[PDB]
Amino acid sequence: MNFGAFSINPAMMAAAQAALQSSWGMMGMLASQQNQ
Amino acid sequence: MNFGAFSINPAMMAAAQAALQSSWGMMGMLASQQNQ
Amino acid sequence: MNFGAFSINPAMMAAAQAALQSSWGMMGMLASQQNQ
Amino acid sequence: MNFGAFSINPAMMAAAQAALQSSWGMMGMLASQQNQ
Amino acid sequence: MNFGAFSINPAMMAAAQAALQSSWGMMGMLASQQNQ
Amino acid sequence: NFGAFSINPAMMAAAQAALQSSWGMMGMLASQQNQSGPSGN
Amino acid sequence: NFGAFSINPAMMAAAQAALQSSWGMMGMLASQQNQSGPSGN
Amino acid sequence: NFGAFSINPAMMAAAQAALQSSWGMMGMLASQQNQSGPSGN
Amino acid sequence: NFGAFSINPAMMAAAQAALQSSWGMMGMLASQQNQSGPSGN
Amino acid sequence: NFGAFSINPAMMAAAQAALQSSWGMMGMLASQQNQSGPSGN
Repeated sequence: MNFGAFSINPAMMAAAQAALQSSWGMMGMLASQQNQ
Repeated sequence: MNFGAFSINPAMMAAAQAALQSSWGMMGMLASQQNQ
Repeated sequence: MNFGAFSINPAMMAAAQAALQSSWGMMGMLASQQNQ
Repeated sequence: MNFGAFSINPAMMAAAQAALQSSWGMMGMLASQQNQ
Repeated sequence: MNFGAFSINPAMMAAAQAALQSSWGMMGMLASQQNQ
Repeated sequence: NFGAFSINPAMMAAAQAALQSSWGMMGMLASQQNQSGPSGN
Repeated sequence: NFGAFSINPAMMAAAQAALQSSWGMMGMLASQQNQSGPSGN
Repeated sequence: NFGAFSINPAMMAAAQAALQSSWGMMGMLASQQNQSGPSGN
Repeated sequence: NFGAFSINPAMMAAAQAALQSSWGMMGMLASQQNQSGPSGN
Repeated sequence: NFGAFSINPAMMAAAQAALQSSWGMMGMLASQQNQSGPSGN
């Protein structure tokens, strides 16, 4: 009856002369409850 | 009956001569409740 | 019957000669309740 | 019957010779209640 | 029957020789209640 | 350097009726925000 | 350098009726955000 | 350098009726975000 | 350099009825994000 | 350099009825993200 945790946690890091770029296409949940 | 936590937590970091750029396309939840 | 927490928490950081730019396309929730 | 928290909390930081610019396309909730 | 909190809290910071500029495209809620 | 769009909503009520229809956050936008990185200490 | 779109929603109620229909976050957008990296210490 | 799309939702209620229909996060977008890497210490 | 699409949802209620129908995160997008690597220390 | 698609959902309720139907994360996307490697120390 209870779902729980829905976590999307995107995080980026880089260091020490590194290079870092990105682009997200699509991201998301899609969730549902039934009871009868 | 209770959903829970819906968390999107995007975070960016970089250091020490790094480079960092980004662009998000689409992001979001899509959620629903039924009871009968 | 109770949803819970709907959290979008985007945050940006960078340090120490870093570079940081971004642009978001689309962001948002899309949520719903039914009971019958 | 009760939704909960609808939080968008965008925040920006950078330090120590960093550079930081951004532009948001679209942002927002889209939410709904039904009971019958 | 009760919604809850609808929070958009955009905040900007930067320090220590940093640079910081931005421009928002669109921002806002879009929310609704039904009961029958 | 954009295009075009057209919006004609038809909303009518009737006997013992009500419709609410809050809507609309729409258009097009363009962004010029390039930059160049800083230099050494 | 975009295209085109068309939106005609038909919403009608009737006897003992109500419709709410909150909608709309729509269009097109374009991004120029290139950069060049920093240099040494 | 995009295309085209068309959206005509038909929503009608009736006796002792309600429909809610929250919807819409839609369009097209384009991205220019190239860069060049930094140099030595 | 895209194509095309068409969306016509038909949603109708009736006696003692309700439909909710939250939907829509849709379109097309394109990405230019190439780069060149950094150099030595 | 894409194609095409068409989406017509038919959703109707009836007496003592409800349908919810949350849906939609759809389209096409293209990626330009090549790079060149760094050099020596």
